[PDB]
Amino acid sequence: VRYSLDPENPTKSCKSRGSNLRVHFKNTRETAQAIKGMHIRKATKYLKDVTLQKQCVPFRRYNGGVGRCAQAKQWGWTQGRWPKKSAEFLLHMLKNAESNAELKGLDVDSLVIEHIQVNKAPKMRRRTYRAHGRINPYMSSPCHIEMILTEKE
Amino acid sequence: EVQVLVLDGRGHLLGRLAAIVAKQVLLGRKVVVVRCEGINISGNFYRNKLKYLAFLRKRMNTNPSRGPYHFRAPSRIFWRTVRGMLPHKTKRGQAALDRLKVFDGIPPPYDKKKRMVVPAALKVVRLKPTRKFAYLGRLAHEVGWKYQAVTATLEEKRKEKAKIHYRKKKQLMRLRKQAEKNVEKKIDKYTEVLKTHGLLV
Amino acid sequence: SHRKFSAPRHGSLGFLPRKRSSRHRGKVKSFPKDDPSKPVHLTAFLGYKAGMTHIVREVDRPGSKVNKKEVVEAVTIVETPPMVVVGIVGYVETPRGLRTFKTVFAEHISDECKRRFYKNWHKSKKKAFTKYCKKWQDEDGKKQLEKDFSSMKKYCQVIRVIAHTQMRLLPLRQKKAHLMEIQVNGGTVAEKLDWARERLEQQVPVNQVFGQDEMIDVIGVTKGKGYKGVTSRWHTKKLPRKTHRGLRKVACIGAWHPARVAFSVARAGQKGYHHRTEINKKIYKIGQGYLIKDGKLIKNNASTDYDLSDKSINPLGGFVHYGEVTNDFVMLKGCVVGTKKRVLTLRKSLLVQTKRRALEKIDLKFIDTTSKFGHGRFQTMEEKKAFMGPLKKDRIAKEEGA
RNA sequence: ACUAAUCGAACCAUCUAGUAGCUGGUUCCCUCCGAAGUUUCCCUCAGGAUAGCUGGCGCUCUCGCAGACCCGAGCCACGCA
RNA sequence: CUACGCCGCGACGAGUAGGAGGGCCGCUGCGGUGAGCCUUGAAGCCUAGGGCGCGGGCCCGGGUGGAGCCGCCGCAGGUGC
RNA sequence: CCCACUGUCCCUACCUACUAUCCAGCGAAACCACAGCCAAGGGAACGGGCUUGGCGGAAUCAGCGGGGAAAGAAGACCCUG
RNA sequence: CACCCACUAAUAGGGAACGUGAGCUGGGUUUAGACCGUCGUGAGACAGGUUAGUUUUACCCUACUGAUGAUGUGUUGUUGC
RNA sequence: GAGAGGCGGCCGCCCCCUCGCCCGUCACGCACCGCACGUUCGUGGGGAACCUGGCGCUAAACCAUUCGUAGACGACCUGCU
Ligand SMILES: [Mg+2]
Ligand SMILES: [Mg+2]
Ligand SMILES: [Mg+2]
Ligand SMILES: [Mg+2]
Ligand SMILES: [Mg+2]
Ligand SMILES: [Mg+2]
Ligand SMILES: [Mg+2]
Ligand SMILES: [Mg+2]
Ligand SMILES: [Mg+2]
Ligand SMILES: [Mg+2]
Ligand SMILES: [Mg+2]
Ligand SMILES: [Mg+2]
Ligand SMILES: [Mg+2]
Ligand SMILES: [Mg+2]
Ligand SMILES: [Mg+2]
Ligand SMILES: [Mg+2]
Ligand SMILES: [Mg+2]
Ligand SMILES: [Mg+2]
Ligand SMILES: [Mg+2]
Ligand SMILES: [Mg+2]
Ligand SMILES: [Mg+2]
Ligand SMILES: [Mg+2]
Ligand SMILES: [Mg+2]
Ligand SMILES: [Mg+2]
Repeated sequence: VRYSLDPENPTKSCKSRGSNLRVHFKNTRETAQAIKGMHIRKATKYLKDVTLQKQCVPFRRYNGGVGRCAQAKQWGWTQGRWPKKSAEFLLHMLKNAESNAELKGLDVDSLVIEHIQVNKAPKMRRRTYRAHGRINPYMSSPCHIEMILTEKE
Repeated sequence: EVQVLVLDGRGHLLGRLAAIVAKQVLLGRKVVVVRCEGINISGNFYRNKLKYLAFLRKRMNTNPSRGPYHFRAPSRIFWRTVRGMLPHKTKRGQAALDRLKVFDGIPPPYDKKKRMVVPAALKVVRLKPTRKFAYLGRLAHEVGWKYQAVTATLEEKRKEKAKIHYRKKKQLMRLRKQAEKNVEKKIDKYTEVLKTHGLLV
Repeated sequence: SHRKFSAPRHGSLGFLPRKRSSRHRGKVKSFPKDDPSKPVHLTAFLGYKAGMTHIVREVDRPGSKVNKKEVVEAVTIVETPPMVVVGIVGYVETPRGLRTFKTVFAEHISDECKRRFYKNWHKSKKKAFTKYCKKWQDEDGKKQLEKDFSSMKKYCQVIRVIAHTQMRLLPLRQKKAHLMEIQVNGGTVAEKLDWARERLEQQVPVNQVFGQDEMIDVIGVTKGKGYKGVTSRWHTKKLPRKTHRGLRKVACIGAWHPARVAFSVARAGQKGYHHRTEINKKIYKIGQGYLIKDGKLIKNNASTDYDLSDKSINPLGGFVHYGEVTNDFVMLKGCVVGTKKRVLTLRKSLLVQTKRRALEKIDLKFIDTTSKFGHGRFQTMEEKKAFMGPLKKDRIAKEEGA
């Protein structure tokens, strides 16, 4: 498969991927941007804290109607949320990437998420029923997620 | 010129001085105008007060906090007058506006510097002696300015210190003219050179 | 076209930023005009709204119906423990306003005052003013402090004192003290600096600032009411019952032109918690606070010369939502902005009091101390026990304990 | 009123690509020339025919062409405005 | 001196509706022609690559792609948004 | 019209359930030349853009009904055919 | 509009798309039902009377109301102008 | 010297040169062979990083928890050996 942003050296690097994952693209894009550049141990703790609503992700681009929170002040922002499904999907991808790191023989305590990217998957069509005998789409917005972790300490 | 042009605002007509200043800052020159309360405006005081009170009336009916900003300090009145002569909505006019600084009274950075004068904007030469005029300090004070009194006392203190400095300058020049008599025989060799070339009549 | 019938507008436009106050304490915003002929005195104080009660007094207003008659009047008790002076600020008059020339604090700043400088006193290492207090003892620093006082003596027009409340003497949860600048009036800058310097670290009671039956001004923040609609915020007319989208609204928010909504139209938003000043609040009493000479002296708080009853300003069962008033207090007349235990600024009146309503001596005949936690009907514990006699709880109390 | 969510004449298919002086649209470049809203007639007045204004294709002629270089050697084109 | 070529001199240059000319402008297919191009890489597509033309457009470099395509002389259109 | 009755009103207040609000999950539609601060001017005689001035400070949340001569329908009134 | 009662210091006159319907109401006007008078042969008509008659959408931009924030003084806090 | 002092002045000790100012004597310096951006403020401002000596310092903010003087959510008032 073709990753965007091939690593500067594919020997201190590990890759993880997921296609057609059933999480909201907008939520996962904000969550991925928060953990970008993080250490893998810091990111795992952070994504667990998002599930417990102890640290939020800052909704920076897709922030229409997103409410305010006190935990957005850790970042330089005002709006934040705690997307549980986006955090769990990225936690599984972090686990898969870490197991790939072990298979490549490089230690997992120096890994940093140097690349992460969320693309839009093909939408899945459902149906809703409206007032005057009308039908409107009820589409889902899945996403492809890819990541690259590199050793640096 | 590359230096900073400091102008004394006393006795200067408002728009006459503002026109000269506006062209100066457009030519890349830094201009400082001090004693903006000494600027005069042609026409009797009641006439000029009516002009500014009409300006106070012009405000945004929907939200006056967005409307015209009426600045009551004489420095800010002169600053806004110069702004009306610049293309202040372009980057060139904004840069020119940044080269101009205005002060009520004379602050300590400029009170020890010799102050220039624009003859083309002076009331003595640009106005007939029988015509009435108003003072920008009085006009501003009677329309909302809050610091006519404190600027008055600080200007008196500055003038007291300047008188002392001037009497030291007089004492120095008196000594220098006396010196030119004391060393007269060993100076006339260089004095005759000066006289034949116009300097030192 | 013109509206059919004339009607005054709802709500004053003099309070138009109808927003939550940026401050909780309430700043003075105007001190009384300084005249050097008067003696050196303070102009402000900090108190805490304890509660309300009512009094009985004899009116001495000639020509009125209530002349030589007894009236009752609501009063507000404001607990005012003595302030502690911890610093001096100098100000110099400039053509741009007053600007702080130099601030000199004192040694031994109290812990309660030092909590004001910390958002999190718990995790703090309490390092505030640790190096500043060291220059009050060395040689070069002490000489520098003298230079600061001399330059304040020759360049400053108005000086103020930083004073803080002793929050430890109050029954409140809060321990962090409230700092405030109080302008020193009545004298030359040298004289008021000499006065303010010898009051450093000293306690200034409310006795020295305010006097009996004078009109003062109370500055504070009103009770917050949250977001509110136009009928509660601006008291506009409620629309009829038949209205479709709702009746607690303003029907027209502007004409077609000027094609915008004006700032003068009543709209829904934050109500309450506004910074307000109220002038001409008379001081009916300055209480003495609890003392101990041989026993606990409590009588003088609410014992008028006509009552002669040993009781304090505290109602039966304590002030509701506040606690027990133990320090000095000021008994203002009428209502005062703010909730209970809200910090209030008391300021000398800017005006000149010449009317007969002012400068009228107040002689209290009775101070009500019934329970405000319901329909109280007894003034003291002793009166309640005497009226009702022994109860079952006391009957078994003497049985179990002999 | 109702006659399958259709009724002052249902629905389905065809005649049918019904007709429209009326509305909307009408697809590459450069060069040259370049208007009319006026006359007369029409159940003509939101349209046509007709003359006028426009472009294109020409045709019939006129002044002559000049001296290889250089060098004119009363009279000066049909006709038009 | 491709006489449908080349050269000289003088004056001129607005343009809707509209008319006309030129197009070595462009698309598709047929007849001839290029002892044309092409798996040592066609068409198509992408390109901060080099240019030509007043313009319609065109040529060339690089990448991708994987089997067909183009110039010139005529012919014919379901030929340009 | 009268009696009684009452929050229809003077003159509004408080309370309760469900919402709205914030969050986890899920997730549309209308509409959209470009867009979106004003005063005056002139202009298809009522500008978001143009002239002249006032000025202009990221990203947003809850409301709101002044504007967008807001959206919804090739005006059903009137006239023409 | 008018008129009258009553109080009052006075009960002045007007504009803002004859201000103000995604603010309301729908009494009037101004569809379809119906009655009367007049006109008309009739279908039907009447700035004649009368009665019953669906009032839709804001979550967009701005305006406004509130609410976080943002730029700069190294970070941060207190007191302040 | 406080108006925005962001500056200026006066002494005492020490070490240096009798030079630097004018008119003259005396020769020398890359004299780079006609040529531009030369000359200064200036050791300029701003950002990281390395080496080098001395003097020094050892903190807060936010989240989480709590408060309810606050509150749609943020924010705010608060407490925590
Ligand atoms: Mg929104
Ligand atoms: Mg439905
Ligand atoms: Mg259905
Ligand atoms: Mg009126
Ligand atoms: Mg008013
Ligand atoms: Mg209704
Ligand atoms: Mg009670
Ligand atoms: Mg057809
Ligand atoms: Mg006929
Ligand atoms: Mg037409
Ligand atoms: Mg042309
Ligand atoms: Mg076709
Ligand atoms: Mg406008
Ligand atoms: Mg139509
Ligand atoms: Mg129609
Ligand atoms: Mg109207
Ligand atoms: Mg409207
Ligand atoms: Mg409506
Ligand atoms: Mg009706
Ligand atoms: Mg009807
Ligand atoms: Mg009949
Ligand atoms: Mg009748
Ligand atoms: Mg009915
Ligand atoms: Mg919402």
